[PDB]
Amino acid sequence: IGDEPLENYLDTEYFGTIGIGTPAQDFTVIFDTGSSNLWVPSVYCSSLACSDHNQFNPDDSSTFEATSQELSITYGTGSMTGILGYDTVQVGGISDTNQIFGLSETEPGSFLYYAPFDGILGLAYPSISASGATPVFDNLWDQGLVSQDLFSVYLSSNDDSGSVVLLGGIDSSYYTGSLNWVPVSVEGYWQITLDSITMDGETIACSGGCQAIVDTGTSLLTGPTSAIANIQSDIGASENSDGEMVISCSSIDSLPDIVFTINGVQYPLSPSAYILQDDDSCTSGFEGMDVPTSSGELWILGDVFIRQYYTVFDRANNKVGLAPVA
Repeated sequence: IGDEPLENYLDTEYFGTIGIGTPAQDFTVIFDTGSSNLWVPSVYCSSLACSDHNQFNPDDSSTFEATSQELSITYGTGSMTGILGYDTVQVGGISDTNQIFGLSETEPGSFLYYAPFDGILGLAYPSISASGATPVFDNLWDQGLVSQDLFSVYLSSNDDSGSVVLLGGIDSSYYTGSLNWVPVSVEGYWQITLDSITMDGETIACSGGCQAIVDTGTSLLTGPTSAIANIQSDIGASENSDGEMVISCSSIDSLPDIVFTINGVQYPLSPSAYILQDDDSCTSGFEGMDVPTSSGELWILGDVFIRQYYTVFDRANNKVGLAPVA
């Protein structure tokens, strides 16, 4: 059972420390269940985002094995160009050997520059892995470094400590009730079939069923522009002087619960969960973002949601187990 602590940064981003090479060079990376590749900056990249963070140095690693493969990835936030190579990665107490990861050469963009993390570590299916690059967890399994072919995730709240990624294991102390399993509709992302999104009994979106993915790499609960407008209007969201979705803080106590129905079970969201705030202003936890797929306009169960529900990713039964957090 592997244990990997995640640092909660402003309830918006969750990263952790991994080590690469011999000796081990440290990097903070985001554990993305919406990605499948692992990559960190390197001394070959001269971009501003790279000079801005830790750069991996091949020359100072004795267990490093170079490759002749180009790598490229485009995220909803930024892009990256690199090269591939083998070395030992250390994730949550485990020595992930012969692991193939990427070395940036170009991390263009403003976003990667202000980000606090050096890189990203994908936990999704190898299907969506650029360059056919064997993802980390898949490599941990193949080499029998984890007892079970699954892992669970727990995210803290209110900038707290405790966020953890359990590799090859489940831990009852994080949840209450019984885990309700949900089958994965399409293997690539951790995609699932939503049945509806209601509020006060009336269906306010995804009426008739729709697709969604459980993404830890996204802060807000995302959905098609169209549908989110309605939702926003229902909770009281408004476009202010700074292009943001704000709502009268005090309205929280008033506002009702928005319910998500997954696989026939009801998983509600408290006005305290789908509404982010500080001791100043309260922002809407929702964000409209069209994500075209062969199936349709995709929904994204981001951090807003995952904070309320301990989540298990079962690569053996290809399911997603959920249960209200502890």
